Amino acid sequence: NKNKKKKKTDFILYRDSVLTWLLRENLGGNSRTAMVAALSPADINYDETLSTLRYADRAKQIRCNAVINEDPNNKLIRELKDEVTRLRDLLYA
Amino acid sequence: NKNKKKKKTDFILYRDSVLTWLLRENLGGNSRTAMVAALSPADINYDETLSTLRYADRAKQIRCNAVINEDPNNKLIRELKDEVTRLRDLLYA
Repeated sequence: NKNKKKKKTDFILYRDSVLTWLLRENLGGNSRTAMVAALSPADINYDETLSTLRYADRAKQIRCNAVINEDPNNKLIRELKDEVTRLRDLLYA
Repeated sequence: NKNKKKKKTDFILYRDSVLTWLLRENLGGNSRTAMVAALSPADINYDETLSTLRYADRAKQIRCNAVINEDPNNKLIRELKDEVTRLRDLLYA
């Protein structure tokens, strides 16, 4: 996002566990999402709370790219309909 | 009819079967012929109809072919693109 834009090919590995494998799309792809981190306030539970905080903060840095898709034929037909409408408005004026 | 050069007499041969022998005056000479072939519409009776069409295909076989049309969405896209091209021309001109 910020470095240059080269699309360094470091790929994420999701085939390790079934949990990551089945949540392939939600973690990244055509989905938008939220993380809900619960916390225990007891002083004895300090390290686990810090781990939860740090990984929630890391999860904040993640970008989602949800996009709506339909039949490309219908989308192209609608775009061409808008184009001919624009041209008709141009010549009618 | 095509080349003006009658093919000699191609002496037709009827003395081969009694049916064509008795009807020699009607097929040949100054005469006209017409044939009608019946066809049944059952999907079950396929090869009967196939044989009937095959044997009816003789006697001045007529050139046959198929057509096949295209995906309706593609035709609509092509028509829209042609209209857009005309209008762009309606704009250029």
